[PDB]
Amino acid sequence: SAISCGETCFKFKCYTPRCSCSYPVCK
Repeated sequence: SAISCGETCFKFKCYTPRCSCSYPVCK
């Protein structure tokens, strides 16, 4: 994953290249 990850992700917070918000995880 990119820099805009390294955390949890509820709904659709992550939308950065190679940082998908796969509720509830950013990957």
